[PDB]
Amino acid sequence: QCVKLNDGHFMPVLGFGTYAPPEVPRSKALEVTKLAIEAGFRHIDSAHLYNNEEQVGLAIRSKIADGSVKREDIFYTSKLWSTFHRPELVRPALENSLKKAQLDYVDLYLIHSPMSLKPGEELSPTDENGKVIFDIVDLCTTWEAMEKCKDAGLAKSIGVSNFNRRQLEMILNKPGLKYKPVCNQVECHPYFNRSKLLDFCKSKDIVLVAYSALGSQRDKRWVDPNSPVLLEDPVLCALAKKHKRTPALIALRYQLQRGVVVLAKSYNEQRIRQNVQVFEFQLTAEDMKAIDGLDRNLHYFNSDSFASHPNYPYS
Ligand SMILES: NC(=O)c1ccc[n+]([C@@H]2O[C@H](COP(=O)([O-])OP(=O)(O)OC[C@H]3O[C@@H](n4cnc5c(N)ncnc54)[C@H](OP(=O)(O)O)[C@@H]3O)[C@@H](O)[C@H]2O)c1
Ligand SMILES: CCCCCn1c(SCc2ccccn2)nc2cc(C(=O)N3CCCC3)ccc2c1=O
Repeated sequence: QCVKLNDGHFMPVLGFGTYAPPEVPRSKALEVTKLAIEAGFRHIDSAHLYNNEEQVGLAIRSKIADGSVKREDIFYTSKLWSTFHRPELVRPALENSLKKAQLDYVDLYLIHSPMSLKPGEELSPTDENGKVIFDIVDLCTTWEAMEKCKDAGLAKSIGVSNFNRRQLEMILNKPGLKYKPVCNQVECHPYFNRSKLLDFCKSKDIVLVAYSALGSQRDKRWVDPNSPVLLEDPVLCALAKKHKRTPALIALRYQLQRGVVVLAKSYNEQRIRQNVQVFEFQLTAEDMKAIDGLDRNLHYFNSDSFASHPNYPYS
């Protein structure tokens, strides 16, 4: 069901990933989020980046209006994009997300990345040669702005995404810190299992929330097509046959058993309904040891565009 966060709120441990690339019509997010809620998802992950908060928020409002759920049964996350890290831009960015979703509050607002970008409206601002333009912002000042958003009731909880241990430590040692991040949402799957980061997070009562837990959507802009496809891994597929489940269910169950909250994106009705079967079976200790053996420090988001940024979290 849910895990209790460090501020006393509750996060469902399976969440629905809503990002789809620009080639997927915008209206599909409305349909699939309704299907996710119908299947049993109660945690729904969006972002200003995803150009879908209006569609996702409509799906949530539709399922409330038809009696299927109450607003307090849904855990909705959005995120502060990287051109809005300057503290004066944080509350307006959250207000804009609330307006788009037509919601009074989000359950969770995250700093989407530590990789600050030039302030503006351009999502990935670029110069002449096409180099994205970076910004230098003290993230503890952005964090103070997030904390005021929690005080105002615009976000029930606040946290971060894509932070490494050092960047989290910077927040946690902030003079006059009011709220710790509840979570750190990061790439995490059996080829990049983040065990050192997970240990650090558990020692700080911070939840690690795994994205790209099924191996990412393998978007051309940032993904090497040579990278092994997580769900074609022979150990995952052998465990799927052993349990008569599927490689995606093995990869999601692995996270739950390590105390990681797990996201899963699918825009396919059958796979959405499949993925909630993660609560119907268990992996044994030998199974978990087999999956730990797969770790290969492979982050699918792997581009020069990210790696050249001064606050790139991987090293
Ligand atoms: N904070 C960040 O920087 C960040 C970054 C990346 C992702 N995220 C969040 O995490 C979500 C999930 O990560 P992701 O988008 O990278 O995708 P993912 O959850 O790793 O899924 C990868 C692919 O798996 C497929 N799939 C889903 N269920 C399956 C099943 N049962 N069997 C087989 N294939 C299956 C999906 O294709 P179909 O749609 O065709 O089923 C999907 O495109 C995102 O949507 C977003 O909400 C956040
Ligand atoms: C359809 C819109 C395109 C989405 C582009 N995008 C962008 S563009 C901004 C940009 C470009 C270059 C440098 C910094 N920032 N940055 C992201 C950043 C992270 C993140 O923090 N990571 C990735 C590896 C290490 C940590 C995750 C996902 C994305 C993403 O998907």
